[PDB]
Amino acid sequence: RRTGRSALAVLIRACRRIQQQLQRTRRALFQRSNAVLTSLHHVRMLL
Amino acid sequence: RRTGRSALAVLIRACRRIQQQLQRTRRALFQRSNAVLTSLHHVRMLL
Amino acid sequence: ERAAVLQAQRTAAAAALENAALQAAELPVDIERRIRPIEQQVH
Amino acid sequence: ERAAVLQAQRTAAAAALENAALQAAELPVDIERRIRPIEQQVHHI
Amino acid sequence: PPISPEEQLTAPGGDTATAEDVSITQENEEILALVQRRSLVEWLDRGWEALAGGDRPDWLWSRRSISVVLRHHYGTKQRFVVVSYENSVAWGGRRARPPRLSSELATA
Repeated sequence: RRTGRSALAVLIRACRRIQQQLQRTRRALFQRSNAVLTSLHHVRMLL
Repeated sequence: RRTGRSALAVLIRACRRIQQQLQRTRRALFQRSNAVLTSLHHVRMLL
Repeated sequence: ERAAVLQAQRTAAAAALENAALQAAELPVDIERRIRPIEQQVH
Repeated sequence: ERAAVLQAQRTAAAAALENAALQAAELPVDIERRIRPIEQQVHHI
Repeated sequence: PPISPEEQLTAPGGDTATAEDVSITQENEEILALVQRRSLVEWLDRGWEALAGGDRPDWLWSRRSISVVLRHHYGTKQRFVVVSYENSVAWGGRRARPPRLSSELATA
């Protein structure tokens, strides 16, 4: 029990958060990179 | 010992090589957009 | 003499949009392959 | 009179080029804020 | 489905050295693994040599590597195409003599 499983959650809670720590890097890279081309869409409205 | 620990050498190296590419995805993705930062300022440098 | 140059530089800057927009056609692209097959490894 | 037209078309898009440049320089700020907390987990676990 | 040649311009994909894209995949599909534990081109020649009846070196590079790149014209807002085959001694060919181009003045 406590000699074999008490260090599992160090590897388990690490391997259940990088699912969350890298999907928050998805949308924050797709809420912030689309605004550049949309501002580039604005230049074609002027030129 | 070669069953309990050897189920963990599977799963210590597994997390410690996911985390290492994430250092290299920071570096190989803006040195392509720094050239975009060069050209987008270069459009007004034409002007 | 200026008006031809001031147009031709403007046509260049109009072309330098889609020279750069097609160069900026990888900014929503360069991120999917560096995140998505790495999270199911964490799984 | 074409100099009055084309310089206004240049400089107004030139701010839009800078409204693109102040949006495109916001892009290398991103992952320099994203994985700097994810680079914490490296040697520990 | 038909072959649309315009999608080869408008699908955002290009060239890469891919040596950085092997180590980024070898340390990605080993996680995976640790948890766990004549060609077709020679038959294309007879595909042409029977349907045409001849060699046609015009069509010989339509079987090999073809890149079709879109660019634009700074004079009249127009578009045009930059092409390189594989066997071209021209630029972008994979049979070409050094020296080649350097994008250094365009960065300095």
